[PDB]
Amino acid sequence: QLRKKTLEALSALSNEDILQKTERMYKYLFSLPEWQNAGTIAVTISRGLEIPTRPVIEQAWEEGKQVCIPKCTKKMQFRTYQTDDQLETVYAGLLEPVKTKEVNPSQIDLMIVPGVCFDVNGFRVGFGGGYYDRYLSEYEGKTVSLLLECQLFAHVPRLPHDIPVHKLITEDRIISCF
Amino acid sequence: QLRKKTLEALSALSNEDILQKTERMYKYLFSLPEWQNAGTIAVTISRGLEIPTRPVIEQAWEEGKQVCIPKCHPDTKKMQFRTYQTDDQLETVYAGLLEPVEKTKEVNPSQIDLMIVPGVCFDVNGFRVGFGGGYYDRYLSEYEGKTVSLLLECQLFAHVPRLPHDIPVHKLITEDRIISCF
Amino acid sequence: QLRKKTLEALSALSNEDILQKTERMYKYLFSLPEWQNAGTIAVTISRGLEIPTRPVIEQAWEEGKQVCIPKCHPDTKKMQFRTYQTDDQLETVYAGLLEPVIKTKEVNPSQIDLMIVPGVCFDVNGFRVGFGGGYYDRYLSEYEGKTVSLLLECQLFAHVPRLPHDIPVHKLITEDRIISCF
Repeated sequence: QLRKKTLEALSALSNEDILQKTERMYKYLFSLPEWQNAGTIAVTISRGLEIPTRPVIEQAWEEGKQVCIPKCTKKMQFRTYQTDDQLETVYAGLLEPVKTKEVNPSQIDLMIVPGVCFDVNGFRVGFGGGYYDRYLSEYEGKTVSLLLECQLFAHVPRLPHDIPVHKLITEDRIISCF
Repeated sequence: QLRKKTLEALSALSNEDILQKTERMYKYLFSLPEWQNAGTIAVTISRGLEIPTRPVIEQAWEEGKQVCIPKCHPDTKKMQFRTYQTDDQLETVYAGLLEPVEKTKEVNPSQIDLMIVPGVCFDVNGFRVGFGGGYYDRYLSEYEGKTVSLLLECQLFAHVPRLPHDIPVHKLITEDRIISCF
Repeated sequence: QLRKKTLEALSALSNEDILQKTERMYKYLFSLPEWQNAGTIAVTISRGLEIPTRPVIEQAWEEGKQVCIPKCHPDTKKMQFRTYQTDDQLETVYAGLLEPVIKTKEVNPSQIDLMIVPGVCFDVNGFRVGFGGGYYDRYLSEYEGKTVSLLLECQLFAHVPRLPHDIPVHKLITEDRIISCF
């Protein structure tokens, strides 16, 4: 029940805490070569207790690189997301991001992967969807996951199809693996 | 199998978790009569993910207790504890920048009240998975005094390989429970 | 002596920074003739604030090179390098949760091609400040092979308190440059 133990951990954190912990997280993210040399980064739109991603998309758009959000039938496809002066509105769950652009995996250079629970070896507890569990076996680029330390555990229920994320960045440090 | 699990477990912990848990761990150890009364202590210089033993040494000298660390023989499985004179360079030592130097007149097992025993894995029965070379396996068999082990809950297991002529540690101190297997 | 400074300067370095610096040191090392041409390499298992050696052992093996680590004796300045076979638990060893299993297969000096010499304080002349044992100051005196020592700039000093006795290493190598000693 790692899903339960985390919901509690994340729930205990105050808006100030999360906002203060994620700052140092983005710091690490952006300080990686994988972020600097990335011309196209893939990412989801944060929600609830999911790590906030707005500062990521905004940063990317500020450095000219292109960003594509997911649009997930256990099949998931990524499509470019042109800069809009209403990203805030979108994160407020008051607008949809709006195609012929079926952006192939090979064209994206960095994959920011979402998750609920993580392992020290890159394994994760999905949201129940099952998309990021299969899209990774189709992907072969650089993958990373931003998460709080209260989301990181010793071991996570593995599956004969589970593919680990390459890097794990937290508010305290950063971790490598496969 | 177990050694590896304890690696992932100890790695998964944040620096805050560790700092926290080990803090209550030390309080427990310092609240015990065997420690309160111990006038000379045996302990090792921790490293890596091993439970940090710096505060155990500092607290000792702070209470005017003797402190002796282990001097292992890479020769055989023979080990011997030597008195360790209070050192202002303890910090420098626990950082790998200084090897702790009265190497004369060895400290006999009898002259050692308490003895913090380090280990990688432990079962609730006081049995443990050493670092290898089983230096303690034979030392403990010739030691009669009190023996307590500091460790985190993720180092504890239902059971570990116990091959005859293995002696369990009398006390286990973790982040939660305080096992006293006799 | 002034190794206190090295302690402060080292422990002050951005944790994430040491990783980046050690990298450049590694690249400098691996593209070296004295390295690519060495069959057997002497190195040590690093710890604490010392320079991380894992990448060096891991790389030595990946290029099918022999690797030997020390197993120096106590109360004496006797150090003898012994072969260390590819260890899939290498990470467990660096975590301090498993002593490196090596058994005794002595490797004489003339059998060592390249030797990574550990140190806390260095000077541009290849002179170093050991950890205290004085094993290297005694081993290097009778080693006629190549010697290289990796280190962060905050370890290198314009000059290190020497004494009329043991020799300095042949080549220094930091995160900024490589220094050949006369």
